[PDB]
Amino acid sequence: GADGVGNSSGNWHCDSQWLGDRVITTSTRTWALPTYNNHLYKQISSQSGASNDNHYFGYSTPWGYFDFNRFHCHFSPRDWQRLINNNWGFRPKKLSFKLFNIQVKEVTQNDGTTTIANNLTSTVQVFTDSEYQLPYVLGSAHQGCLPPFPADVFMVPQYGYLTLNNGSQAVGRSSFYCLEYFPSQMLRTGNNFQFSYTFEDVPFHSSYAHSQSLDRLMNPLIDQYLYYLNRTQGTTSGTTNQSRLLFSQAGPQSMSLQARNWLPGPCYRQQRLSKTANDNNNSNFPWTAASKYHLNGRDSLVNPGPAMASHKDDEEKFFPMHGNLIFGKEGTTASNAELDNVMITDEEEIRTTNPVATEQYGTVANNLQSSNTAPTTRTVNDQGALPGMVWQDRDVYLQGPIWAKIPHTDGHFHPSPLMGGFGLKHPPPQIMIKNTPVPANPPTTFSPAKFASFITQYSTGQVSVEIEWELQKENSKRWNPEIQYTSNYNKSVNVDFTVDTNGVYSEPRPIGTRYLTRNL
Amino acid sequence: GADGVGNSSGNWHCDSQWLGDRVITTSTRTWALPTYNNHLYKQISSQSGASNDNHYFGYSTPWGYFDFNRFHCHFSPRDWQRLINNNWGFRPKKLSFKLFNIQVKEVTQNDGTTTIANNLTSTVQVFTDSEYQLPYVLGSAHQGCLPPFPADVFMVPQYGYLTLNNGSQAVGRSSFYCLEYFPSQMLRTGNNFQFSYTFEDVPFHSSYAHSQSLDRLMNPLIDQYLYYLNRTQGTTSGTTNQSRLLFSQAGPQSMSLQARNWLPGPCYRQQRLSKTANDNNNSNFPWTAASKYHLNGRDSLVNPGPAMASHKDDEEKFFPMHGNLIFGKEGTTASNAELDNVMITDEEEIRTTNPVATEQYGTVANNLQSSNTAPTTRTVNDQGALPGMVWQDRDVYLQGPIWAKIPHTDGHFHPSPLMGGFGLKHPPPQIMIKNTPVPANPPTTFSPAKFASFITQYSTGQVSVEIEWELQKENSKRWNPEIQYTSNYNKSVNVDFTVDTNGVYSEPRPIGTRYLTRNL
Amino acid sequence: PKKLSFKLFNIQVKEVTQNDGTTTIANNLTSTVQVFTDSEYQLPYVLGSAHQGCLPPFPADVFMVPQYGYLTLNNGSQAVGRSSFYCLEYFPSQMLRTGNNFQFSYTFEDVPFHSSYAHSQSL
Ligand SMILES: Nc1ncnc2c1ncn2[C@H]1C[C@H](O)[C@@H](COP(=O)(O)O)O1
Ligand SMILES: Nc1ncnc2c1ncn2[C@H]1C[C@H](O)[C@@H](COP(=O)(O)O)O1
Repeated sequence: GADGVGNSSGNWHCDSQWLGDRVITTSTRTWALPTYNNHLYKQISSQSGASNDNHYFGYSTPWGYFDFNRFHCHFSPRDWQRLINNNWGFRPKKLSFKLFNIQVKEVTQNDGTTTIANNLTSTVQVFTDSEYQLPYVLGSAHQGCLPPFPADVFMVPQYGYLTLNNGSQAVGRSSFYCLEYFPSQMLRTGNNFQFSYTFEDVPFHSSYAHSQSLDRLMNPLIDQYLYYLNRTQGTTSGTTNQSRLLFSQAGPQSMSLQARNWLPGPCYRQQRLSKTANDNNNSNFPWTAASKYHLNGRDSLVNPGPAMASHKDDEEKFFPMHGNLIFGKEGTTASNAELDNVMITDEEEIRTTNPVATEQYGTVANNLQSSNTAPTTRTVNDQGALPGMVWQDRDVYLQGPIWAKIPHTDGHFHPSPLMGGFGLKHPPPQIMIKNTPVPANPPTTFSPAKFASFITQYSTGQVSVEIEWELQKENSKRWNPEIQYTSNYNKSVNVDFTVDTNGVYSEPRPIGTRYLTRNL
Repeated sequence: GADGVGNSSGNWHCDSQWLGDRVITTSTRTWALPTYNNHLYKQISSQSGASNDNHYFGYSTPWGYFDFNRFHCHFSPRDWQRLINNNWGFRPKKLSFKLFNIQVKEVTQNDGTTTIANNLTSTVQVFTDSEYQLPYVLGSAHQGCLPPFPADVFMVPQYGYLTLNNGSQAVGRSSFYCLEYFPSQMLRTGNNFQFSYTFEDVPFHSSYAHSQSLDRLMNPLIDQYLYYLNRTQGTTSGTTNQSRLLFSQAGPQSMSLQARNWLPGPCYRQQRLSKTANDNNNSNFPWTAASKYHLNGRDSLVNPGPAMASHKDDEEKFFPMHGNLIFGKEGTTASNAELDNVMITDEEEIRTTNPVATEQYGTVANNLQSSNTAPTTRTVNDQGALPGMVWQDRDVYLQGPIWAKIPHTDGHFHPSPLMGGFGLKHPPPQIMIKNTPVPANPPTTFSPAKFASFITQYSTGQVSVEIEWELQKENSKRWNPEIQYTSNYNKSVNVDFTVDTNGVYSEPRPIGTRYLTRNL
Repeated sequence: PKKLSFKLFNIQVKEVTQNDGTTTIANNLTSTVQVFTDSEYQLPYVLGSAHQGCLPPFPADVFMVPQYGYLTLNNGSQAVGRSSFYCLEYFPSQMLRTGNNFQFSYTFEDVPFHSSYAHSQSL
């Protein structure tokens, strides 16, 4: 693709249409790119004795990058509703990436006024980490994605990565990556950038909730043919009746004693919190009493753990200590914001396959009972994996992460990103972008010294992203209507998912995905 | 179709599947048929001086008939939800009718016990009024349709019709119809009946609500270029300023004064009622104060009138005196039942095209104002049809009527059935059914007298009805989610649209159709 | 009416700066503009309401292009749940630089001739 100055290098493709078996979303946004790090690679690390479990070492690059690992980058609210309310599941298929209508602007502070002018001969550099040789910094819920609202212009994030570290120091096996050591396409105004990607085979997401329960699985009307022991001593308690071994045949009556075929999913107990700031202990325990793990003598918070339900029946006020994902409302400090300023996600559809996050797991025996010894019971707060266990995964939300790169290790278990979504061995590659350095006035005499005098300039253009989604259609013989997402028909102030009096788009609530029901 | 005794003449086809562009519903039920009128055609009429506006004359036939002019005959609740929440509109296309697995039983009261036995050699008679030579008695919301619940067995309705009448007497131009004078197929056990029908071109129903309003149609930001007169006297009211003619250019400000292009629909004011039995007048006025019409000196209640909205904004408690359709809950006297026993339908989606039923229509002038005469205003309570008028039609409900035969007259206006649905010149024909008379013991001596001694017997079998529906797909660029029908996720007593403790199916609420939104 | 041909061309994008007390206006050659047509009528039709901003009766007159706004469903100053929000960035649109242009053709439907006459008789 090569055209002229007064000729656009692309069009605005922002649309979505459905094919009953699949859906194609196209999304275009306007982007702006500054000059990060002053065209310099800078070594970064932790403050000399500021914190210990936060010690780190890495580098900062003059490169920006494109991100669209959020669902609202592609699905308008209305669309998300069509998807959510009609499909057993869904997944990604293809991807088309396009950069175009590029403009390079250089600015000058002459006196007390900034003039901005065109630098037509200036270039910009783009490339894609398709061999995954660069540290994958996406799928970490960072900021700088495409604006949920198409009319919103966004700033392109800067690229930085972390390496291996011993405290604030580094090791010998630490890796330094130069992005100038990658072949990249240079673009002038009227040039453009093309890219296509094909997702791998990754299971459909669960856009459903089970209409049965792991324990309420059998026939309510018939008794089993298996027997269990329910009386160890209790007999005809009158004369000469100390103890006896008695067995009962399973019945719809003994519903939680019947022989079973499957187990609930794994668990890692979280601490229970209440939204009412007075049910809780008068202490500050978000760290000393929260669940966590430690690698190399460094404690890390187990924020979203295994998929566990948020609360039990008849509660809805108790949420796991960070046992779920939380989104911040529009306009809310990054530092200690009120509970009325954030949006907490309820995972109450998986109550049927998974243990509750705050509750125990079950009961294990740990002794050899006899006439001499009384049988001991121990509450299990942590459960690894077991043959027979089944479970559901974390939901995805309109503004949640989509995919995540699966770490290249010797072993994985259930490679589904813990924050939710699609785990990929080879995910959509990273798209790097940066303004090419333009030297200012050079000396008539030759100076070997590092060149530091540059013309200040930023870039702007459009970006387009087209993704094809495969849908799993609903096939239910449920007679009664199912629950659907819907807006309040009530006379309301502002309209949900809209701009306000002074033009600011805002998403009212987090949107789940499990509205339709399937059987176990 | 001709088979044997020990061989079924058909299968149970009760299913529905979607084709994205259309939907096919198949419905099978078990039916029973008695011997109506004792195999006799009886002349019926009004009680000698019982009532005047209810005077009538007609006949009663020994024939039964099949009816499925209700939506719940075909759509399960879940299906209705899929249709309602996804489609701009819909309509009927084809029809397949089948009678099979017929059994004729004859009963005898010997002493004090009734024995029921098989009459294998007995027949039954079926035919279809395809030339519409018989009075069309369907589309009048009668009872005896197919049970909403497939497991429910139903009794087949008896056929009767009305003719022309002068009070309780009849005229010379009155018509007597014998159904034995129609060619009909006679069926033994193992015989069956086949029938196929194709609907005519009838507009899609409105499964949508307008997102704009007839009066809020223009640009909020720009002023018109047309001028109106808004001041007749009011001027610089100080000295020597009695009156003057002043004109203002239309603005977003003068929003209800701007020149217009269209009118709201027609109207026929209904009386306003409140659900709170104490806001109302302490009188009994459901007849003396309700809207009605009269043909041939006979007052008839204008029950569902032209499509008019039920209530204005911020009310929802005032419903038009019978200005809408009302469904009776499961198990509720046909005679004076409480308000908590019926289900009233709210027509509040057509607020944007239609006048309110209880409110006035508008304002008309009726004098020649001058300095001598003060300008008079008259409130218009009744409005015929006008060039420029636009409107919406009555909604259809899961348990509402589907179609209605359009009377064969010289003139029609908007041939949409007033109770709602599809008006057809040539609707699905009537399917008559009756047990063939079986004479009992005859005298060894010849008697000319009318034969009256018959063997008592009834019939039973299955009936199947397959209808193909064309769908109009949703194509909206609405950004925010639309309102959808959904069930209460709340911990509930009984499940909506279900059988209860003693097996009785019950529909909780009337279901509209206008959930999705389209522009004007 | 029968047919229609629409064309946009000779486009110029100007950017202005208030530096001190004087406004300088200069060419932004690399700047674009976005055009599209609501051919599926998915956007509220705001024409045919006698608004202003049409083409000048006199060809020599230059005109300012009107701004787009629409009304939805409302209960007083408040809105309802069935109210519709339309984003025009969610429509595929052609982007034009200087030297690009826009083409469009339309065919009217069968609509009766207007009455350019008066009856010489009376009912
Ligand atoms: N997001 C995602 N990506 C890939 N696989 C998933 C995912 N979620 C669940 N699984 C399941 C599907 C396979 O049966 C299994 C492969 O594990 P393996 O370790 O590859 O043998 O992991
Ligand atoms: N249910 C139904 N059936 C038929 N036509 C309908 C119906 N609802 C609205 N209309 C409209 C469609 C045609 O433009 C018009 C024909 O009227 P005519 O009197 O036939 O010239 O009536």
